[PDB]
Amino acid sequence: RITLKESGPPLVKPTQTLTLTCSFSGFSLSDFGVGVGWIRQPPGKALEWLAIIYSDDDKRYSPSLNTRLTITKDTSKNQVVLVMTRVSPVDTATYFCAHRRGPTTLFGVPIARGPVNAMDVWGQGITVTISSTSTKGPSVFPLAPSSKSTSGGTAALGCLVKDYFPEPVTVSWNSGALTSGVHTFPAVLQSSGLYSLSSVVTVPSSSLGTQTYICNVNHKPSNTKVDKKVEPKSCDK
Amino acid sequence: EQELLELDKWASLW
Amino acid sequence: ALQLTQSPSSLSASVGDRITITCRASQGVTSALAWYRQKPGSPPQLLIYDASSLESGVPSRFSGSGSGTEFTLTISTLRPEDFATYYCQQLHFYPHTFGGGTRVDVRRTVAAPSVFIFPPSDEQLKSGTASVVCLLNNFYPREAKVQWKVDNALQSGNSQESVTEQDSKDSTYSLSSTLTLSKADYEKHKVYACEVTHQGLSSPVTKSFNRGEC
Repeated sequence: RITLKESGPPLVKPTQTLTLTCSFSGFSLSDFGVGVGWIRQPPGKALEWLAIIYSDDDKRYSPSLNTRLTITKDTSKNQVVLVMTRVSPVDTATYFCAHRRGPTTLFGVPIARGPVNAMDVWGQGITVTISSTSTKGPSVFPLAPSSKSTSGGTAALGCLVKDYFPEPVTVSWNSGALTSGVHTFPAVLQSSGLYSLSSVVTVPSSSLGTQTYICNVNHKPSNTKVDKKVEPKSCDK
Repeated sequence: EQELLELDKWASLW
Repeated sequence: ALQLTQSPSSLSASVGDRITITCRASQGVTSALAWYRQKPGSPPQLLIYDASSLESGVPSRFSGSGSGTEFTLTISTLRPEDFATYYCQQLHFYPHTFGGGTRVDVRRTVAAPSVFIFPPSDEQLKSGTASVVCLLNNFYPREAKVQWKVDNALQSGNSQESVTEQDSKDSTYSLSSTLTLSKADYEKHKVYACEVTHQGLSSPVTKSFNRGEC
């Protein structure tokens, strides 16, 4: 019966202030000892505790971020706000708000610590990216099949989708006709601030001479679509 | 026991 | 702050298996330890609270134990939906802290990766940059080490790796390593190689090309 949902901007520029709101239903910040906390999860990393605020307005912050974090609440609106100042790309992550139960009470009397040791209900989470990069479509380059990308009667080939922002980008092969053996890697953020990913597929080397291979790349944020044909270099003909 | 960590809000509750 | 060491970091198992994950605290946190399960794209889900209490609605296959500094989460019979990442969290001291996580993937027989290398395209070289890609295809387990060498000079700080999610059909992983150089530096060298280390490989394997030999 408890539901929590985070809302906020998906993109913020470095040095600006980030304001996240948690709206919930199913409980009241008026409940004795109840708490609402925030946890972030940076791309491919572990969970990181940020702060927590309780029904009595008591509150705590991760010590390494206490100068940049501020947490507040409005018990009549069923909301909790987390403010993070002077953000930087290190702050890019998925932010989750969560409910912490108060102790067991008998007719209002606190009788057991037990229930409070965990964050029992989490929100869906909100992804926030901190970057000053401008919107930009990718450039697609071929990863041509060769003797160095062949294994037995099989050959590997692909596309390199480089320098785009922001996420995401979708890739298909031969208009969706080719799916088996395809591997589209999760994008990586380069030191330039632009994303990049590659998509590869293994196919019979005996087909490299007749079958056409085209990767279809689509980057909606910039309205950029590219069809890139990938073929053996002149060396292998 | 090291550091001087602050106790959770309910650490002293039975 | 209070450090939590979760081990192992990665674990292979099969449906029906019995697994145990441990979490060690740098100092006593009494029973204030919680366990969560996190599936790809989803938020953490509570399993055990207060070290051993089973959260309401959680399957009985999950159990927890410990008190003080050593804790363990146990799944008596592994179910398909249990292949995910698990975390412990201590709520005895501020700041609350989580463990580093323990991923649990589907076990299969060892499979060395097929290593392929791709020199940059002339198309890219014209734009002023050169990306060299090394591909490790369909391997298992997930742990792999890749090193770049340009004319025997180890490359550090100028490459990035990306790994796929375990394949739903053959339970393998694929990894790509991309080395980026400017056109200028790329043309100043001949031999480009990526050395790969993996459990399935008797010894480090090298894949390379010589742009100076045509």
